Amino acid sequence: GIVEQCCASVCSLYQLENYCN
Amino acid sequence: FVNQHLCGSHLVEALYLVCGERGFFYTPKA
Repeated sequence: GIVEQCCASVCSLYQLENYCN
Repeated sequence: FVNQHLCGSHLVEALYLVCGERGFFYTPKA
């Protein structure tokens, strides 16, 4: 699942969520 | 839109309410 990919720093929302953004 | 500044459990818990009808369908775990 996507949730890991921005649990590290600030990002673009595409690293935070795929479906609810 | 713009998003919840949250990791992990708190993110997917918020997606149950915020995403209204379809929550967080995901990859299986075996």
